[PDB]
Amino acid sequence: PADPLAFFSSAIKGGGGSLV
Amino acid sequence: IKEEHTIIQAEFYLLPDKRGEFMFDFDGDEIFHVDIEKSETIWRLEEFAKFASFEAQGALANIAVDKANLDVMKERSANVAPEVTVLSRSPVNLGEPNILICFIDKFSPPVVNVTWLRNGRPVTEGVSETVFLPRDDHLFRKFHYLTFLPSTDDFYDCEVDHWGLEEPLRKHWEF
Amino acid sequence: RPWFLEYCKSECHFYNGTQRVRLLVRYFYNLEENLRFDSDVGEFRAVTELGRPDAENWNSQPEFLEQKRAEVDTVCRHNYEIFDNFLVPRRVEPTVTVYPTKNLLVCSVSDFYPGNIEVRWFRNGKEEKTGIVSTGLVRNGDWTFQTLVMLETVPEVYTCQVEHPSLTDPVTVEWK
Amino acid sequence: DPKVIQTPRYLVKGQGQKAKMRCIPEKGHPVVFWYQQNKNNEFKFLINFQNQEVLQQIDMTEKRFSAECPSNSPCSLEIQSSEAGDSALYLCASSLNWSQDTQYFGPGTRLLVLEDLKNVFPPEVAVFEPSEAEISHTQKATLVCLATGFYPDHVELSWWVNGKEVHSGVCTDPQPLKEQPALNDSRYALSSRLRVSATFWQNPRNHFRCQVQFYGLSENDEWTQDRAKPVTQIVSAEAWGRAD
Amino acid sequence: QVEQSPSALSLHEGTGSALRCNFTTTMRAVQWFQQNSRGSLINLFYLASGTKENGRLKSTFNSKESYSTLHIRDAQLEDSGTYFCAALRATGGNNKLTFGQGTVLSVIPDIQNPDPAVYQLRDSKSSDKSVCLFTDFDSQTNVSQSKDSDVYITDKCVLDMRSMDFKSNSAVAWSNKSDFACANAFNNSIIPEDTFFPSP
Ligand SMILES: *[C@@H]1O[C@H](CO[C@@H]2O[C@@H](C)[C@@H](O)[C@@H](O)[C@@H]2O)[C@@H](O[C@@H]2O[C@H](CO)[C@@H](O)[C@H](O)[C@H]2NC(C)=O)[C@H](O[C@@H]2O[C@@H](C)[C@@H](O)[C@@H](O)[C@@H]2O)[C@H]1NC(C)=O
Ligand SMILES: *[C@@H]1O[C@H](CO)[C@@H](O)[C@H](O)[C@H]1NC(C)=O
Ligand SMILES: *[C@@H]1O[C@H](CO)[C@@H](O)[C@H](O)[C@H]1NC(C)=O
Ligand SMILES: *[C@@H]1O[C@H](CO)[C@@H](O)[C@H](O)[C@H]1NC(C)=O
Repeated sequence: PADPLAFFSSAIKGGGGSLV
Repeated sequence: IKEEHTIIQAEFYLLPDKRGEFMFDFDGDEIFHVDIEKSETIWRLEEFAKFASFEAQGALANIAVDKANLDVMKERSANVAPEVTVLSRSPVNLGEPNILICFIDKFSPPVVNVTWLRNGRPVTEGVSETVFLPRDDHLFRKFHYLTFLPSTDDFYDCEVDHWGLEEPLRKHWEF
Repeated sequence: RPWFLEYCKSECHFYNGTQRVRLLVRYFYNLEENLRFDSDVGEFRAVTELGRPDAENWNSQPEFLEQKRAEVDTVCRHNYEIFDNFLVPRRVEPTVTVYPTKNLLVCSVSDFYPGNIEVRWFRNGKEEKTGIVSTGLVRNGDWTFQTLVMLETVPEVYTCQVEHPSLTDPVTVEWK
Repeated sequence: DPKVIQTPRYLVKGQGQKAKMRCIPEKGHPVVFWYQQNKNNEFKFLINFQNQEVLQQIDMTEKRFSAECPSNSPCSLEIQSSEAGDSALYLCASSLNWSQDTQYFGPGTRLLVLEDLKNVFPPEVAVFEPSEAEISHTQKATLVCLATGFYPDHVELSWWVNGKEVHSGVCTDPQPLKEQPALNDSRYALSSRLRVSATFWQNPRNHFRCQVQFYGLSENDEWTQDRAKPVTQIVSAEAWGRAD
Repeated sequence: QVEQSPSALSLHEGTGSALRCNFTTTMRAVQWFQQNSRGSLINLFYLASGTKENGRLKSTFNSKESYSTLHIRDAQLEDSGTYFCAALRATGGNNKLTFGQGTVLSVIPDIQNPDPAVYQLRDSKSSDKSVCLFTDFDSQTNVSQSKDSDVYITDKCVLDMRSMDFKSNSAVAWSNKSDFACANAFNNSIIPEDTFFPSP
């Protein structure tokens, strides 16, 4: 009985912004 | 008594290589990584599998999200040469099986070409490899391995190629 | 040769097991750390201007932050309890060897875990805290450590003592 | 508030027919989910999207389903060969984030897959005027609507007073009753009541209409029988006020 | 896996109760829904920790003990429906909500001035067809389904004349032919003794 690991689910980042 | 530890989940997506990775770190050592193309959990030490498990498809999703985020990061906005150290895993005794460690360190992007050399020719057998491991900073490190039988006749080289190098370097090792 | 890298390291920091936990999520693009989430802050904070759009975006979303702040518990402490069964109590006993070089007495301590270790050179039963040359703690990358603690003297009974969490009593190897 | 649109509300198909369902996620939501809800309130995840790209799906979805979330078109889920075990409420959910915040569900598509469509019947609707006894005893007036002889139970009943849909003073039966419980494919019946004041019913100019939306066959579906093609249709029954 | 309780709940109008969900593993966050008569899931709460309050509803979620609750106070008619809890498995690879078994909640309408009666309603478009209406009975009374299989009896339903702040229960009974009468319509069930039976 091996215990399932939890993990970090990645997040969506949006566009619409620009830098020089 | 005091237990101080640092568990790290480390994932990335790289262009134009189109390659992603996903791994867990424990106090500097790899716990496991997910083979993205095969969607399977690969433990660093086999014994680990009796204690824990990871649903590999979870990592595939993250890489898909990271891949999309990378395009966002590209729209929104040099190379670092590696340090290569070649050492033995255990004290070297003639006739006693050992392992050479090729330690690639402090580099980016996470892509290298390592070629073990015994007596000036490549070795494809008894060679092991790690995924790209995390550092405290923004750079990567990597372990390459070669099983060998110590003798006074042989000399070994570890040839490491990276985009941060004008020329592939080779670190030498002999008894 | 251009390349692009989206790099994220979510770090669980345990200052004493699950008694004190700090979550640190670090976002990297190319060679630059741009965004962080410190559980001691409770929100995202840009490290560079490239990470600011993501901070302002995610910090304006209550449910996002709520889920993030809970990950100290739902991910960090969850995984620690599991790893506490085999990773934390992992013990590998060191192999100790003494051999002369060039004089230079070499104490080789090999294949041990965890990294917490203490190696001392003795001269006739008295500790020698001078002339010591070491390679320091060396990580083999396969959950074992090695180190070379060398003494730089010309010899009657030299002794290398090694203390380690895997040992109930200090291991001693002498060199006459 | 986020609103998710799903069409059609109900859907009936014969075994082997394709079953397409459409969904429109909340504006600005890049992530879309699909779930199955059966009669036992069991929920089963089918597939999720990040914009146009399928990210995750179970084995059944890859083999038997065809999902899509393109621009220029609403999201869709389609069963290539409908089986009886596919009958469920197919829910569509959208989210602002991948896994970090609330999923908002649409009205869902109640799919029913039958062996064939030989026993599909529209409803017959009749309105029943208030009794004089009720009007004098309570000074209120109840109208009853009866939708009968339809199959399957894919109907929506609504009341209309003077051309406008009303919601106050109304209740419809939570579920249709079988006209003959012994039969597997028994046609259904459904009652509903609309109660108004006496003085409102006692006005010849007041018009009361009971409308039953019936979901059935389309023009695309093939019909090779004698009686009328039991297509999607609205059946109504009317009544005017009486001063008496 | 998710365990929800109770399976069903009948709450008097204006009273309160609580639903619970135990989780067998670690959840990132919990969602609470109300699935109404239409079948559309209404969002009630999203919480990854602590307690949230929304009108007459209240919800608590504790990640460590792996359980969540939902409190309902001052029950109204519109509170009816099936309540679901749903969560994300923090150990789950598939990004999805895992749902609970569900709590079917029924709200018993409070009838203040009962006036049990059975009326006869004629068809507007025909002269032969008619239905029977058992109405204004208080919520205590149950409407048993017919046994004749030639006569049809619907279950009780509550309507709300909102403008008059009025509520009433009713059940409809009809039959094709011909021995059937309204005085014998709802006698497979127990109707009040003081039920008003008009004389047609
Ligand atoms: C460090 O934390 C200990 C408890 O942490 C437990 O063990 C970890 C490995 C981790 O899994 C965590 O989640 C666990 O809860 C402290 O507790 C001591 O534990 C012993 C038995 O385990 C108990 O008898 C002591 O009463 C308890 N003391 C306290 C203050 O809680 C450590 O405390 C140390 O140990 C004591 C004996 C005492 O000397 C105290 O001053 C010490 O700090 C924690 N130590 C430190 C340095 O933070
Ligand atoms: C790596 O090096 C070997 C020999 O040095 C060569 O054959 C191979 O093509 C190289 N691969 C890449 C990707 O540079
Ligand atoms: C949840 O756990 C508590 C305590 O063990 C128990 O009393 C309760 O019945 C459980 N609920 C369900 C739905 O199993
Ligand atoms: C009505 O029926 C319910 C079950 O549907 C039962 O629990 C309740 O006691 C009944 N009430 C009366 C007054 O018989």
